Amino acid sequence: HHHHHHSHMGKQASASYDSEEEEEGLPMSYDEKRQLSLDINRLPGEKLGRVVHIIQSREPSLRDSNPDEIEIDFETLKPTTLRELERYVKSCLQKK
Amino acid sequence: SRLTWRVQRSQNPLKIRLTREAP
Repeated sequence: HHHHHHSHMGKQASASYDSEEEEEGLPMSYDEKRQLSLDINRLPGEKLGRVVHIIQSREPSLRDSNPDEIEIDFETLKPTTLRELERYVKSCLQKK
Repeated sequence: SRLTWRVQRSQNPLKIRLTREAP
């Protein structure tokens, strides 16, 4: 009497990518405004120069009024604007 | 280059003023 055992535990893999590269501009939730704030607050003054510059390009009122003290208002800022802050800070934190 | 500012929280966690600081 000899013995052999057999079994095939076949589990499916998963790989998914977005088809487009469009400005999704989804309704940015309250917490994602905070998520930018903490992660931008840890960026050096050099990066803070570009961080505000894109906001001042969106808000020409604050651009012209104050080139010295700049208040980034995330809550009213457009999800298309904050898209740049998100992808940029993420590119500073991660090698991406 | 410039006088080094700091990013500071303006009341709300959704507002940050980069105040005019000396390096």
